[PDB]
Amino acid sequence: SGIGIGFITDNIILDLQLSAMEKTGNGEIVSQPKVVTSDKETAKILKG
Amino acid sequence: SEVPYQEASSSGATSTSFKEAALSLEVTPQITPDNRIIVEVKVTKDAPD
Repeated sequence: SGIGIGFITDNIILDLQLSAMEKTGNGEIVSQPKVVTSDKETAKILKG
Repeated sequence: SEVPYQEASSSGATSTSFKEAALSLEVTPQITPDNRIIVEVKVTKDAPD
């Protein structure tokens, strides 16, 4: 990904590189399940 | 369709299990006068893995 190459070869081969990586990842997941339940009773939505 | 699991474990356990990944409605409706129902309903969708 990130390589900065300085090369001499003709006079001498002298290689000087600054190799840097910056990675950015953002993941956002927003899920909303709605369940209709009796009162004081259990009801269950399961999505899997 | 009925997704099984066949664990055939010689020394006494033959888990020839199966379970149907079927759409289904299992309903126990109670009918109240104004054309209404309080129903215990299992509404399941499942599917082979």
